[PDB]
Amino acid sequence: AMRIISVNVNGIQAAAERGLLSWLQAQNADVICLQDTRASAFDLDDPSFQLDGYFLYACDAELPEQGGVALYSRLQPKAVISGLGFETADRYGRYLQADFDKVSIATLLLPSGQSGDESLNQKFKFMDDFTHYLSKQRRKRREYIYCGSLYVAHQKMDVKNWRECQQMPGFLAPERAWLDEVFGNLGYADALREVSREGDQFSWWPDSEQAEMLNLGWRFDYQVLTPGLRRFVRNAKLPRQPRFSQHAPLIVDYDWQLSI
Amino acid sequence: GPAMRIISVNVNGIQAAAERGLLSWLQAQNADVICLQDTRASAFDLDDPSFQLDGYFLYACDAELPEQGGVALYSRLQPKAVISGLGFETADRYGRYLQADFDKVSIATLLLPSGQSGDESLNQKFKFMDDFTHYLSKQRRKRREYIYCGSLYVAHQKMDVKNWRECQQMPGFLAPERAWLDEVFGNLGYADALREVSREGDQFSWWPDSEQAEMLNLGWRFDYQVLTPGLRRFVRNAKLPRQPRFSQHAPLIVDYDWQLSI
Amino acid sequence: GHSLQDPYLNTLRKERVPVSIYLVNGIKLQGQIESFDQFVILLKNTVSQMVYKHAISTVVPSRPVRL
Amino acid sequence: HSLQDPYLNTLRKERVPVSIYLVNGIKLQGQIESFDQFVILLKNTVSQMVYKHAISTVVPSRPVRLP
Amino acid sequence: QDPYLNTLRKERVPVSIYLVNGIKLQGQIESFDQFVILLKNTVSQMVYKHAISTVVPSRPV
Amino acid sequence: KGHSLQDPYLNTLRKERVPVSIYLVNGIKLQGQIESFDQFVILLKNTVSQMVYKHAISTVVPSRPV
Amino acid sequence: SLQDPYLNTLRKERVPVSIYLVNGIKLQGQIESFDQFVILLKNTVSQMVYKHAISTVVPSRP
Amino acid sequence: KGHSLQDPYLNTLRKERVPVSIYLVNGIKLQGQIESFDQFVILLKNTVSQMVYKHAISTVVPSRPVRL
Amino acid sequence: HSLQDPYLNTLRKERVPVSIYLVNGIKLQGQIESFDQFVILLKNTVSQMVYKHAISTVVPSRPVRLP
Amino acid sequence: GHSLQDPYLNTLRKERVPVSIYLVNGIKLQGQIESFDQFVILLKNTVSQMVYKHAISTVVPSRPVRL
Amino acid sequence: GHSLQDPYLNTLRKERVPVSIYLVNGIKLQGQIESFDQFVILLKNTVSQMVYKHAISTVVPSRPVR
Amino acid sequence: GHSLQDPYLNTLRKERVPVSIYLVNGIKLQGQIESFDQFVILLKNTVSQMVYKHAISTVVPSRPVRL
Amino acid sequence: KGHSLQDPYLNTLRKERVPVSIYLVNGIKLQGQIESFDQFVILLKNTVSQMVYKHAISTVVPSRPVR
Amino acid sequence: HSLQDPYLNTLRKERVPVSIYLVNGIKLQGQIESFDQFVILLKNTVSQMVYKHAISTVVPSR
Repeated sequence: AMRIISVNVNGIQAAAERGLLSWLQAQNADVICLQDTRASAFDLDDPSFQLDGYFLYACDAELPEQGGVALYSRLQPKAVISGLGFETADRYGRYLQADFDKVSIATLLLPSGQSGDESLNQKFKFMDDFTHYLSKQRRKRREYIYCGSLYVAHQKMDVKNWRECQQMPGFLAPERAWLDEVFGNLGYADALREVSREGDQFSWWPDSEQAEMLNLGWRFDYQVLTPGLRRFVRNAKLPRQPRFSQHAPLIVDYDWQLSI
Repeated sequence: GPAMRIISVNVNGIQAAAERGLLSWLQAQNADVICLQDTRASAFDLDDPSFQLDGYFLYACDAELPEQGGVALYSRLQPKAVISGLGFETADRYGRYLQADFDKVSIATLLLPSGQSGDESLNQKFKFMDDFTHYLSKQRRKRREYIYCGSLYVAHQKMDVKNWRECQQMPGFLAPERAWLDEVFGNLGYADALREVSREGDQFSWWPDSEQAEMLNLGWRFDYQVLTPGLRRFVRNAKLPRQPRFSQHAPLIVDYDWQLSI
Repeated sequence: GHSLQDPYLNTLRKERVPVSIYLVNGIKLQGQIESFDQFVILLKNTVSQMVYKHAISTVVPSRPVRL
Repeated sequence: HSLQDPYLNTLRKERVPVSIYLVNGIKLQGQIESFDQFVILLKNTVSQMVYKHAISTVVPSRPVRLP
Repeated sequence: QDPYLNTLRKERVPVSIYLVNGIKLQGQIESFDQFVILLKNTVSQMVYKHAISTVVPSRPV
Repeated sequence: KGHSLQDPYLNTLRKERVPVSIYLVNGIKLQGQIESFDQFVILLKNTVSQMVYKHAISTVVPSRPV
Repeated sequence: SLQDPYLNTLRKERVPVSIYLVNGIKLQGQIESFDQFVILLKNTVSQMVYKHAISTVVPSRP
Repeated sequence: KGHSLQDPYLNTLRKERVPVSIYLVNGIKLQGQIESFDQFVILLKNTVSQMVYKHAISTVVPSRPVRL
Repeated sequence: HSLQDPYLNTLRKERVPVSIYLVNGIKLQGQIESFDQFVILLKNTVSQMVYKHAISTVVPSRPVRLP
Repeated sequence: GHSLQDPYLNTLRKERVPVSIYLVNGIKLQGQIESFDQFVILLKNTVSQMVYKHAISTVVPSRPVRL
Repeated sequence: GHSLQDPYLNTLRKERVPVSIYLVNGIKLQGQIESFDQFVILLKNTVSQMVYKHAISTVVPSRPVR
Repeated sequence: GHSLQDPYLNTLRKERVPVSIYLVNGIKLQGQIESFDQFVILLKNTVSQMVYKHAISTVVPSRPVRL
Repeated sequence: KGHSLQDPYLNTLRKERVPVSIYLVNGIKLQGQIESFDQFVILLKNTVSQMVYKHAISTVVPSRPVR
Repeated sequence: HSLQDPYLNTLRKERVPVSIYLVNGIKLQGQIESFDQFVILLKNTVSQMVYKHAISTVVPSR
């Protein structure tokens, strides 16, 4: 087995009050990649967030409310690294990576880009910087699993009424083109769309009860994995959890097992 | 109405069954499916047209050694396909598994080792049970309903065996076996047809060779048609005729609402 | 050329050894080879489905047979 | 040469309903109308031209006997 | 092989091709050869012969 | 002979330098421009000078009509 | 072709090789014999495979 | 082979012994350098030799710009 | 009325396998379990209600004689 | 009403004239007419096939007929 | 009922205007209407078939009639 | 009579709005609505062609019009 | 009796002006919001006033599940 | 009628996913919400009401 959980909690505190800690504790998994901690590493040090039988790793942004990402693993990773050299990355700890034998996973959290124009500019900046870094991450032997919420949909199949969202951030032409270039040209794939080419599957919908009723979801979570692991995809699922997190948990299993 | 009588008998050697005229009772009991576990003979031995029932297709996988085990399976209608083996040595090397596909349903024949002969047999049984729960967690993952016609050689509850206080140490009620079966049933959601249709005690299948045990009805319910809950609702009834015991296990008779088809 | 697969398959067919042809898609095909020719082998399944070589990948016999 | 052509010609003459499975595993159905060295015509409601290089096996719904 | 596809092309029948990867292609046959089939649908979406699995015309010929 | 239709199409795409998107049999989209071609090879110029074998090319979709 | 030198060298030295198929499943075992159409692995079962569905043959030891 | 554009490419990849990244259809990547090639095989020298087949190679992406 | 009821009753009692054609031209198969004055329930593996508004022609595979 | 259907069908069935009934889907159905009633017509051909009136478009006698 | 259909059909019959009837299926019919009723209709062509009104879509005469 | 159907047709007639009648099959019919009656509609154009009500699928006036 | 279900449902869909994507039996996809209807004709409002007959409609697909 | 009502009611009382085929050959599978002499609602992504006269065959999943 080889499970991976992705829950952009948008605040580990709200996650705790919503019962995310108990759900993850009950949810038997190998690695858990929650995003947007909205708290300092010292806050994550609170044993309440420490899941029984899992390690604690977290990198906080310069400003807690800005972001922050954490990573829980069942076995001691070979090494944990944070940052990518970019200001938009280092100054906010939006990237944290653990190292295991043969495969090393990472936790990515892109800026929403929907708050303001400056957020969209930062999004474009981080996108170009990240595709550059990944170009530098081509011939690298170690296979990767960039588990992160990219705040962008690849195809219309990933979001309904695209006609209305075409101009709204998250589905704009340049972001979709960047994602397509990152996926196809560079040989990267996705476990879900590979194992299950089924529409209507989303992760992030408005907290508004109306959108939840009519299910206005935007697929923002993606299990970006190097082509080496593409062959070892078991199955993907997007549970419709009752408002536990804006980004619904993204659980995927893999045929390839892990090792220290 | 839509009915389907699946029959299963652990002949413990097709030769002893033929001696008791089992083939006649089977040809007269024209039903949908008939399974004969523990053939104790090679396929070439089963190739004798005497064993072949009129209107059925003979399929059987023999162990490495004929007297070791082997399982056969008659089918009123030609199954879609028949396959043998499970990938495990304890299964392939002994032909303890044989499946016959049909349509949206695959009636499989399982043969767990008795584990009553020696300690090594019980260790092999534990290993086979572990590998079998693994194969259940890995196979059911593929879209399909399974009917596991298998002699598990294990009694689940005290209701499946009298004077259990004397059978605690006897194989079939051992703590690990009971725990494994309870996990397979509840944790995985699998059920049994007979208990579902009738939660009646004193109903058993295996009886000791000792005539006194058969007289006082000291029997064990070792055979279970563990099936996906999808088909569980479509069980009509179950029966365990107390006819002259045709083999170490008794005739397990069950009728379903489903009707198999090519 | 083609001097090795011919005797191998002919021996597998003569003794009627149960082979498990694993297709390129990861599907099992348990049966006995009834015959074989160019771009085709004939299984002995209940229906004797005709398979194509280009699709076949492996031919493993359940019991190890001698050449 | 010696097996494929006679088998397919018999399937065509007898018009046996065959079930073809693609290399990917997709299950198809229909009767064999005409054979070819590189392709086949499977008439099932709408005649579909299937390529031989994409045929995994040919499952006849009815047992067939070679001549 | 050649006559069937030639008739499909000349008669301008709406063709839908399922590739070996399963992709359901749609378009009209523009021109074909030994190892190429030009599919006219908005753009000249060329398709190789080795990758074609089934050719599904909308109506028999 | 073999590429009576493939050769002219590929040569026109090359001369016009139309940005094409090659879809592989594996389903991986490959955007770029056709640099050169032959019997069973096509050179795609992009961020990385790529060489895609013809036998593994499912479809090509030029972004503009030709 | 360089395929035959490689294969017959592995056969003479009987090096345990790991063969990857087009699907990707990893096979293991020595190579007993080979021709232009098929390979006869020396595995416990000696599973025979045709040459039209091979990916890469690599020896576990240099 | 009539035009043989693959031949100059492989020859320049081998002569300079550039680090190649031969992708396969299954999805795995093979790092190394082309030692030699023929019609159906290519030799990758990564500690040990790899008999990667031609018909299984999806794309060849050299990590080193090769002028030609 | 005078012709539909006896025909349907005979087809039902005799269990003749009929080949119900659809208005679109598709040829279906299966046995009839019970008919109604506006719809018929034809069973093929599982019951499948067929609307008379979508039936073009019902051809019994076996000759039948009216009562 | 229905004053012309009755005599037409009676003359068609009494003389036993083959009619190439062009189905609504475009298929032509040859053979004579056995009987007829309210929204139902029986066919005289290989088998007593039932034809629904609501699915019939044109009934062509081909041969000259009068009434 | 048929306040407009009956006069139109009777006038077409009296003036024997050759009318072309196009069925919903697309097939083409030709021939003047000899007689008609509330359902079927008699034709003038060599075969003189009985067309069904439920299958007729349009009736275009060769000459406009009052 | 009808609640809106007959008033709608009368309004379409009063101003002779050019209406394009669409057939269930898919073909279009140009020309203004000359007259109308239950089960029939007369069209004004090059010829006094009559369309059948049961065959019409959608009636779209060339200009937005209200009852 | 005959309009106990479709009438209030369609009235609610109309009042809620939910964007509808109506599908014709021919398979064409129309869009808009129903503004009025009675018993044999449905009036759809959009860029161009459209009148659709009920006997030709296959499904009425709103953009939101109405209660 | 006498046959359609009870069978169509049991097809929902037992939660049987019903698949209906349109005359054009289009297939839709969903749970029936309510039915009438001319309308039958099929639970899908949205409440897609279907006209009885447009349904060709009703093939339930079980």
